[PDB]
Order: sequence, then structure tokens, then C-alpha cells
Amino acid sequence: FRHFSQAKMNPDLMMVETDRDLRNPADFLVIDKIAKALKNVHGIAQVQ
Amino acid sequence: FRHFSQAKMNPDLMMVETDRDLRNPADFLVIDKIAKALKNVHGIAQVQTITRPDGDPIEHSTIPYTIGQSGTTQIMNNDYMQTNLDNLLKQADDLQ
Amino acid sequence: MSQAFDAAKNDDSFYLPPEAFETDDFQRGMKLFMSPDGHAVRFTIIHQG
Amino acid sequence: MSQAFDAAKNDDSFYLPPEAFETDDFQRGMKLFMSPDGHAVRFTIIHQG
Amino acid sequence: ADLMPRMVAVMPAQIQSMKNQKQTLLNQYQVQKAQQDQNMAMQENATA
Amino acid sequence: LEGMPQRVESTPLPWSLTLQTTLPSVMPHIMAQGDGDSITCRVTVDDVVKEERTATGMNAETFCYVKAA
Amino acid sequence: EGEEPLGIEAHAFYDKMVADLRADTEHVQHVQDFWGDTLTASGAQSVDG
Repeated sequence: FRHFSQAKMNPDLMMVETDRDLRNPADFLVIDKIAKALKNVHGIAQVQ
Repeated sequence: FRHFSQAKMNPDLMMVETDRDLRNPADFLVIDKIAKALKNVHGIAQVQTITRPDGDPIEHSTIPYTIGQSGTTQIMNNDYMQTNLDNLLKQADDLQ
Repeated sequence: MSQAFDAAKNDDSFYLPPEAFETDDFQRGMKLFMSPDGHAVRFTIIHQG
Repeated sequence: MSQAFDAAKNDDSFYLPPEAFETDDFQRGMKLFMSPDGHAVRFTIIHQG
Repeated sequence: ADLMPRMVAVMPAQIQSMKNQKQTLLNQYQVQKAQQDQNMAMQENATA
Repeated sequence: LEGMPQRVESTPLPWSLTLQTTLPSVMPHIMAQGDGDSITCRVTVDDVVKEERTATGMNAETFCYVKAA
Repeated sequence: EGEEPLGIEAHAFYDKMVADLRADTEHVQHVQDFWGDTLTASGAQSVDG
């Protein structure tokens, strides 16, 4: 806590599971959309 | 219900009424903005209107689509430019 | 880039050129979603569940 | 314009070209955030306070 | 009378060079005209 | 009609190609250069001629462009 | 944590510790190394370094 913030020691984890391969740019657009949606929630610092 | 979803048998209808003609691109931008706003409401599946005739966005309607298709014309002209370059080489030989 | 934005069904931006307003498909569409004098537009909304 | 959008950390739009998926940095990243068969992706979320 | 035929035989090579240059010019004109007209057709009414 | 450039190496004239799609709006576009003194392109959408252009001169080159069809 | 910003020797020590942690299969099951990878090293390290 002298260097980091308190929230970094207890992070959350979310997984989105699909049935097809997601390693193409078209799915990366949707992944970024989801990441922005998660970040915009009130009380969330950052999403990686 | 064996094929569709329950909500498609009882849809809602919204009308926006103005005083001027709306059949121009400038008003279509605002119509699309309204459609997106309605879709973002929690609990709404899809909204279909003139900018979303089948409920999905019209294909080839994004700005990045326009950007990504900017260089196809240059690719189409490649052969005719290569022929000119070969003609330049042959003209140099003729000068010799 | 164009293929990716089409496949992802992205809708962050939108623009319809004036030339598309003369095609028969949009001539029919504007008689299906807009009033005869073009002063109004109707939306169809479908719920979840 | 490019430097302005990079310095401001703007994120209104996003796009990754197909060529970037072959670089070693993203080859490692996709083994760090995605399943081996590529069917799932995990997110890390950090609160405020 | 022996030198004159040499001057006669020198000439034909240059005329062929001029003809080839004319053909190259015509082809170049066609290509660049098409490119310019195509670009002007595409860029027309793009400020809409 | 998928918005990708395609090329034909060299083919005897006349040449024709028919394409179909389900998209509301497409951008037909074609260029051609021949070895004759005249060449013409023509674009037909749903049995309606949308564009026709003729070029004249040695090794004539023409193009037919339709913004939306 | 260090009195001075962590440098090369810190990374070497960290790599050795990570290797030995991954060696102990009975207790440790998975170590997600973000500081080692340059793509994600920014997150794992504090602002002051």
C-alpha cells in the first residue's frame, strides 16, 4: 500500500467463452468493445 | 415460439414527427443516432428502421469502411503503370 | 479493415452517401419507414424475453 | 493528429491489422489472455478505493 | 560514291526510334487520361 | 461485389461477367485497356444499363464507375 | 519492494524465484508472469518503480 493502490492486491476476473476461434481482428473489435463497457462502469479503475 | 422468440410476436412502435423533410443524409445521421440510443436501453433486443432495415446495421455504412476501401483504385491501375515503366526502359534503349 | 468492420457488425459510425438515396432498394425502404411527405419516421422495437 | 490522439490516450475507435497478429509480442499476449484453442478470453478488473 | 550509301544506310535506325517514341507517347496519354478521368469521377461530390 | 479488386490477365473480346449479391447497395467498377482503336464498357444492374463509356484512339483505355447501385 | 528502483539484478532474481516457484508442483499450480513479459510489464510495476 506504500506504492500501489489497495484495489490492485484484490483484482477481479471475468471470462467470456465462445464456441469459435477468436484470434482474428473482427473478434478483437468486439473484445475491445466489451473492455470499454467494463471500464465505463462506475467504480472501476482500469481493465486489462 | 418453436422458431422465433416471444418478443417478436408483440413488438413496439415509436414515431418521431418533425416539420421538415427528412430524406437527406444529414437527417439520416440523427435518425441513426436515435436508433442507437433506443437499442442501448437495457432490455431491448433490436431496433429496425430505415437505417437498420433488417434490424442489423447496413453493411458498408461505417467510416472505417470508406477508409479501408480508399486504395483499391490504385491497385486496379497497377498493370497500366507497369506497362508505362517498361515503355520507359525500351525508350531508353531506343535513345541509345 | 473494411472486412473486419463489416464482420464485427460495428456501428460506432454511420454515413449514407446521397447517391444511395436514388437506388430502388432505398426508394422502397423510404416508403416503408417514412411518411409520404417525409416528415416522420417510425421505429420498430423488440424486447428481450 | 496522430501524436495528439496518442498523448490523450483516446479510445473512441480501435483496430488491429492482421499483420500484428504475427508479431512475437502479440503471439505471447494471446497465450497470456486467451485459451489455447482461442475459444475464450479473460479480463482483469481493478476497483477504485 | 562509296561514302554516300553509308549515309543512306544510317538513316532507317533513327526513324524506327521516333516511331517507337510516338507509340509510347500515345499509350502513355491513354493511360494517364483514363487515370485522371477515373479519379475525377470518384472524387466528384465527395464533400457531401 | 465483395469489394475486392480482381484482374484478368488477357482475354479475347467480347468479354462478359455476371455477379449477384444480397447487399442493399454495391459499387460496380471496372477498367479495361485493349489493343484496338475503340473499346467500350457497360454496367447492367437488374437488366437496367447504369453506365456506358467509350474511349477512342490507339490502345484505348476506358472505365465504368457507378457510385451506388 | 526495494529502496531503489528495481533494475536488471532485480529481474534476474525475479526470474529465478519464478522458476523455483514453478518447480514446486505440489503447492504452486500456476504463476502468471506479467513483469517478465515486456507487453504487460507496465502494469506489474509501481509508478515510482
